[PDB]
Amino acid sequence: EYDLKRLRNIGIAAHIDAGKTTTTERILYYTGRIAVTTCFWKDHRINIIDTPGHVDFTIEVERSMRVLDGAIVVFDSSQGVEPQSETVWRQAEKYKVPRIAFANKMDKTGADLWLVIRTMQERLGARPVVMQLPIGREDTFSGIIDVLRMKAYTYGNDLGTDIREIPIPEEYLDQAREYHEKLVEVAADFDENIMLKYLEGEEPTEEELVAAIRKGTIDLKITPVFLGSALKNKGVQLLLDAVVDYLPSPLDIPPIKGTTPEGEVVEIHPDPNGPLAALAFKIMADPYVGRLTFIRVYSGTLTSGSYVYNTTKGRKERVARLLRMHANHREEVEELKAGDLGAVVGLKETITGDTLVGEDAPRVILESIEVPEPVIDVAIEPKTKADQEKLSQALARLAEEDPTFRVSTHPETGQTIISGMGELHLEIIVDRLKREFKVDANVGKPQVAYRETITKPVDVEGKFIRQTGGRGQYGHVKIKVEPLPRGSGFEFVNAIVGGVIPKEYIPAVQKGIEEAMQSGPLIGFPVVDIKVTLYDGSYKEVDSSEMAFKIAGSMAIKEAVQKGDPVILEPIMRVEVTTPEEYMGDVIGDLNARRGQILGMEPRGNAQVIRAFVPLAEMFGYATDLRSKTQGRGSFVMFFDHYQEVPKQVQEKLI
Ligand SMILES: Nc1nc2c(ncn2[C@@H]2O[C@H](COP(=O)(O)OP(=O)(O)O)[C@@H](O)[C@H]2O)c(=O)[nH]1
Ligand SMILES: [Mg+2]
Repeated sequence: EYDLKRLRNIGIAAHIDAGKTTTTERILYYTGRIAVTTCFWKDHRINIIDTPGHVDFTIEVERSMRVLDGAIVVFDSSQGVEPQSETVWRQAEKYKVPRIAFANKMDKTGADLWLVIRTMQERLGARPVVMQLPIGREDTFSGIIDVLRMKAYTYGNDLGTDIREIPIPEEYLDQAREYHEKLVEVAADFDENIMLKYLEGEEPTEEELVAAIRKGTIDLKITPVFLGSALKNKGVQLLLDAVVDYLPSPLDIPPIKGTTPEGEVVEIHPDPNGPLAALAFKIMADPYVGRLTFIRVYSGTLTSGSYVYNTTKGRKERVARLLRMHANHREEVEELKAGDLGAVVGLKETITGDTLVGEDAPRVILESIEVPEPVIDVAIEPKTKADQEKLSQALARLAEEDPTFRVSTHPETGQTIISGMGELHLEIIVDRLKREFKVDANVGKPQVAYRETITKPVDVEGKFIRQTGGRGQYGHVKIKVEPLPRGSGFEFVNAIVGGVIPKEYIPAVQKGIEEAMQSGPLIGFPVVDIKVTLYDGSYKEVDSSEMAFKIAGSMAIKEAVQKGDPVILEPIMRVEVTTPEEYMGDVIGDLNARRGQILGMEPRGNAQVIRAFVPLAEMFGYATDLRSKTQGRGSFVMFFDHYQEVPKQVQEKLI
């Protein structure tokens, strides 16, 4: 039943509209006749892993690529590797994932196989090796020639229900012999035994070839290529074969790496008997069973009805059931062994990124712990409260699956404000808002979340003394406000000596300080990184109140941040641009005019990779500035890094 060798853990990467969904639907179908979906082909368990909706989704991508072992990259035979198709490739390259390739849509007009092969060779530097030729051109496209084995299959309809092996037609007999030769010439690069047979012109054996091509695929040197039309059902069974021949099992890729509690790195082996280590990569809210938290298992066995320690978060979780999702049904299983993926039921306080271990087995983490700061805000004016009522429920329901964002109510516009770690993040949340959770609102343009703070210690005071509301009000506080090292946040001390301020009012003061740190004086963004010591004041015996000392506190914070040489803090993003070698300096220059700070350029593949420190505020609509400077071919990722005082002229320009 469970045999690692015969496990094939895959995802499908493709341009948008290239054919990922159709190809996936079609695979499921063919493996039918008897977040992570499971099926069987020729005694192999193929766990198709769902790869992000768009490639820019950078956090999900990284995580969904160490959850898979090998990938199928799908190109539109009409257009070639369309500049975003280069970008999905760079992904696989980046995460060192063994891959095959699939020239989809060989049935449409414009479908050129050779365009794909060439563009793969030239642009991506991929080393395609042709493993089949198409019999036919457009609508004429009817057959597919396996040049490894020198056979040919023909398709008697566009339904998937008539595949007959035929000899290669003599019209394609030259071309096939030609490409078989190329294949055997390649295979010999990875098998010495095949080298001494290619000399002799002694046709080596299918075992040898397949093994050789495979070794090459898995060690990231070659990229076999197959074609077909997933829509008109041709080539999807051979593509499925390909998965089982050339794509890696968990035994084939190097073991994932994990961090002990002492910052140390451990290599983590697929030994199904050894300790347990799982990584959770998606949470979903299934109707018939509640919340499913999908995991991938690296070592040991995860047994249904058992307890696992969540090393990311400190608690234990109850593994109630274990599931496998199939195309058309679910399946309860007793265990998921090392090399496998499923869903688990139970697990109240487990979220994605988190690491599940064997309870009394070594505590290791598998990702980074730090939380991306909420660096981009968006305002939404809800409809007529009839939407707010289902908005608010949804937004708080959004945070049952996602803790990487914050919800606030703006101190002085009334609006509801979402905060995230980038724009796309928010763009997809709004997507889930007006559709999935059905909500409507006047959405605002995304903006950078700045922060204020003071650069020098001050010693101010606050007085509120009025005859409002019928009675007499009075509250007097004196504070010392001093700057706190970056990222330290807030600190309050009470140092009031002896009823100088009546104990009842100290809370009211604090509230006042708190409610007024929410709007700095430079641009009305939250004050941060300061220490507030309440050290004096006065009351008037009947006139004082809570309202009074609230405002007094508030009025002294507004003073302390005006006198303290206030400065604005901006978020500084860590940027990695992937560009073809040619645009290097023409791209570096553009980063350098964004107040960037180049940290060094090493090459990845044939492309090059620049590292920088560009501030978030010099980045809005960056992707269209890359596609203008890289002939469409470049791309970039972006992560928070640190807040930095704005430079003099940017302070002035932001006021
Ligand atoms: N002509 C043709 N069209 C295809 C083929 N495969 C997919 N499509 C088209 O692609 C569209 C859906 O694309 P999809 O599979 O979702 O690609 P994705 O955007 O990468 O997920 C459908 O409208 C299909 O008409 C094919 O083999 N031939
Ligand atoms: Mg799709």
